[PDB]
Amino acid sequence: MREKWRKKRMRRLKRKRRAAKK
Amino acid sequence: AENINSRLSMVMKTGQYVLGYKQTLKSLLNGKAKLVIIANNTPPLRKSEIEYYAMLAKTGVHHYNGNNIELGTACGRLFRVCTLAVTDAGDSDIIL
Amino acid sequence: AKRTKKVGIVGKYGTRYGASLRKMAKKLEVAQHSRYTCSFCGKEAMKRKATGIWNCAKCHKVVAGGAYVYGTVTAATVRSTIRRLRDL
Amino acid sequence: TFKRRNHGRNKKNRGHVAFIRCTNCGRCCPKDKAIKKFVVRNIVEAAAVRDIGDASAYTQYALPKLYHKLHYCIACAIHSKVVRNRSREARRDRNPPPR
Amino acid sequence: DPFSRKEWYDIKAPNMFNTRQVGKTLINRTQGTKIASEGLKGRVFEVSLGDLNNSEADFRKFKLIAEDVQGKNVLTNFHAMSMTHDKLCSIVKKWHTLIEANTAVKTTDGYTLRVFVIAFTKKSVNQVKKTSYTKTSKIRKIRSEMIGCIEKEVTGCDLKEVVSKLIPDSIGKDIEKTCSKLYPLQEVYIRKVKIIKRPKVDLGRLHDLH
Amino acid sequence: GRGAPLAIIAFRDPYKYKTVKTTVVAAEGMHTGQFIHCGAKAQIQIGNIVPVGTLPEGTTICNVENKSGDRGVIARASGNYATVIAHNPDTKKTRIRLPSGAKKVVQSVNRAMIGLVAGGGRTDKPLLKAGRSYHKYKAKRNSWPRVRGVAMNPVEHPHGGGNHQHIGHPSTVRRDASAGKKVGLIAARRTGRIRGGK
Amino acid sequence: LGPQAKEGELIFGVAHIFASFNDTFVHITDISGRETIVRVTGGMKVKADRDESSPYAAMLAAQDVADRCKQLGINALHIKLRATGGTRTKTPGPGAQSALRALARAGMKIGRIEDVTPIPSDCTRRKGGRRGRRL
RNA sequence: GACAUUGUGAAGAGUCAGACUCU
RNA sequence: ACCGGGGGCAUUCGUAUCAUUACGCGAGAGGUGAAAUUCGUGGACCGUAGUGAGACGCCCAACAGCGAAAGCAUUUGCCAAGAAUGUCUUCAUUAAUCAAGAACGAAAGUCAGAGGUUCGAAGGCGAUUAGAUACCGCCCUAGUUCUGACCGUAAACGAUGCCAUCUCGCGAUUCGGAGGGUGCCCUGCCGAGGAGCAUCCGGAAACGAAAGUCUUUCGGUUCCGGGGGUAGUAUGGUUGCAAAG
Repeated sequence: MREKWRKKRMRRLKRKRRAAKK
Repeated sequence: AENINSRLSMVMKTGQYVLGYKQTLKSLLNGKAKLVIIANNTPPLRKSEIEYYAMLAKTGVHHYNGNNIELGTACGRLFRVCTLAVTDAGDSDIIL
Repeated sequence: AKRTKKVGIVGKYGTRYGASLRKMAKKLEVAQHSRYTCSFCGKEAMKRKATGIWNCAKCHKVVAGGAYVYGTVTAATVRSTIRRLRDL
Repeated sequence: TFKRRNHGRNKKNRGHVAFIRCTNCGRCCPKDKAIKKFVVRNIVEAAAVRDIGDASAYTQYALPKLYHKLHYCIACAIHSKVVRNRSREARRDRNPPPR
Repeated sequence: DPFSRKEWYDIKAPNMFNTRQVGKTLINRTQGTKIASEGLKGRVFEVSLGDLNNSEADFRKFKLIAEDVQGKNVLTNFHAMSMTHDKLCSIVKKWHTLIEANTAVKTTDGYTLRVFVIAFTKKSVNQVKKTSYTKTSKIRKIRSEMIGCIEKEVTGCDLKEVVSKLIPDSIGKDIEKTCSKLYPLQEVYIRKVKIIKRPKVDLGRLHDLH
Repeated sequence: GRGAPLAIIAFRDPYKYKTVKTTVVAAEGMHTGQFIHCGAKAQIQIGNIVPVGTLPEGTTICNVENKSGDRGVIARASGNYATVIAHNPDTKKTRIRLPSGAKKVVQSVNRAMIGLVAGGGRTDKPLLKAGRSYHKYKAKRNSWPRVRGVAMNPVEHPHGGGNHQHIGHPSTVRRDASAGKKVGLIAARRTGRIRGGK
Repeated sequence: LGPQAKEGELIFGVAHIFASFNDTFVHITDISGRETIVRVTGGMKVKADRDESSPYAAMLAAQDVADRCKQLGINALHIKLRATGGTRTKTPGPGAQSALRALARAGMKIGRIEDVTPIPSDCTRRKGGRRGRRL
């Protein structure tokens, strides 16, 4: 539960980047 | 079940047979039909007619455990056989 | 040559009604326009005449089946249950 | 560092083992890993067997027993002291302790 | 006092059991449309074979269902049988294979009884091997043999005879002596018996039973 | 106008030299040239019409008779069926499960056809076009297209009118409302999306 | 009030002793079990909720029930021990032994004692999560 | 809801003194 | 009289949970470290007997078995498949590993249709706390179950690729065989597994009968690593309904 939350954070950031680029 | 398929294959390889309703009737009438194999999906009237001919000719009727597609496949043909008559068992023990 | 990559028979609808609706209709359209093996004559000649009615081109038998399929899973299960009860 | 040769379980020749719910905490633990104990005890405590016998309505009545197969997960087992931590050498000892 | 309305009745077990006196029940005295006899008809009482026949087989329990009331006597009949949880728990052992079977068998009287049988593999006399397992095919064969033996024993007789055979558990010993040809069985009991289908109550037959 | 195919079946008149033709919704699997046996002594076969008292629990039936002699009134839509839940010989009754999930008690002599109604799965293909719905209702009755009440004027609908298209009053109306007012969710026990089983 | 005793016959009720870790029931019925002579729970005898299951509460309830049974003429009790069972703990609570010993001391004869905790052939999912109760 | 259409029998309770009322 | 929780389809049974019916009881029940939210005289909780739904197959159950792995456990019926063992049966190099390519692939998740018992993300309350968007308790929605499709990822672990061969001792264990004695026992019995403790050598060590037979390096073959982050991120490509791979 330390790097898994980093993965979750990065996934949220990637989702936001996808929404912005779209 | 599994034995009848092997006996039928042996009959086809070595024996003599006629595939089809009309040839089966002719063979039954002229009395050279040792056995008559009949598919399970054959029309009921045709089934009764074949059985009556067999009873008249004193020959055995075997109700194959399959439809005409499977009977043709057992005979080794790429078409459908709904009735056949073996007239010479050849090197097989199909009659017994 | 394969004319359509994925749309298939539903290509008659062009770009209308939505991708998901067209996909949902594709399965049933293919099923209702396909040919089925007739359990009586054994030939692949069962074709839908109207919703629920299927005609065999060879033996001329008319069967009551599904709306878009020759037979339905529920009907198959009911037939199996009746056969099992008959056997035992 | 690998603490145990068996990796804390009893799983050999096996891919997956169904789990059990710990008697105390309720946590899911693999059956091989969970610590099991078979407890057979008198239905009445040793301090009241005599009272029940003297109050018995029969000349000779055999007092029944309670049989319980308890499964504990590692945490609750250690907390309840069903098992204890052992020295590095004593860890390999597999014989059950004297009762 | 709310207990002033209760009348006390005596439960009467049928004649398969030596001790025909079971115990004392109670019910509100008849009032308006509520009849004590009709309220009692349908009750179930759990008794021990230790309290019925005084045999060493105390662990066996019998359920008796009240079908008729005469005076202050509630005449009961067999309703179900089950072993005791303590006996079953003591029976279950590790390193031994447990064989369980159950079958629905029909009496000549119109009852269908579901009988549940339990058995265990036995250690031989001179056995060093700790475990007492066996091949699962042998387990299947033993289960089939147990089912067939139960069928042969029960079918052909009626409720009275089956209850008489259950009282000493003759079926258990017959199993332990016959099915042992494959793997010597130990501690075979008729774990339970329940009534699936029963005929309409026959008061004449119940009276003969009482 | 009907999604289930009809079966024309010919029977022999027992009392005169004549044949009688019957029209009934076909059960799936029924075919031309088949023999259908109707009566108390008919066996358990698809298409047979028998009293519900002779069927085992869990049997699937259609064309169930609500009352003995009404000639089949229940489970007649395509792909629908009822199930035989339970029997009671003492009262000579049977409990059955209807397509809507309701449970209903009928006399054991009520007749039903063994099997389910043919043409099932009809309402899985979308009617992608409005013309499809037009043709659908052209063969049934005048019930289409459907105009929203909020789109009307207050003279024709309780929901009509307003500078915004809004109902203005609760859509749930009581059972005993008058003829011109009973519009919306009539005697609704609840509203909103169903979360859970119901 | 009560049945007729044939000069020393043991009149038997059945005492269901449901001893959970939160409360204890001692509940007396007839052999059929469909009629209740008397029942008392630890919560009826103690005030604080923390000690509804205490041995003191169990023994007080047992004494009251024994008094009532002796009043009504019941002199023997078939015991039916019970825990929460089901998916919960199978071990009887701390009030079971106190209630049993209290009845024995009050003077009721003790018949057959049996444990009737409900045991499943297999269960629905237990209460806590897959990580259990973390406290 | 009441009255009339509305008839023929049982069981329980309550009123009375064989009737009424109810369920 | 093969062996096996290997797979699939039907089917039988089991208590338990919940709901509910009938009867009795009489004021608490539930829950906690303590409480409260909550349920309860409309008579709950508790008893005895039923009824209905869905889920799950306790105990037996193991350093036991099967499967390529993921995984697999109530009875019975049917279908196809398979290991080891036995073989003085047959073919005769047909083999090992494998870019690209393909099947399967826990749980969660997505789509559609049935089911909705239990539990239960999210949500809402009662607690605890300085706060408590948590741990604890109560009520629960998606989900958890089945059918038909998607995704293709797990500490998918033995953190050890596969094939062949050599190097030690002991006694146990599953299956089959051989020889004796009476299902069990015996044969320092033979193979095939799955392990354990006496262990050459190896290793930074922990430790490993392989992680040994390697500066005395060299049996065949596939994949992968090159100080720590940036970062499995940006961009491009591709698959996917989406999540994302």
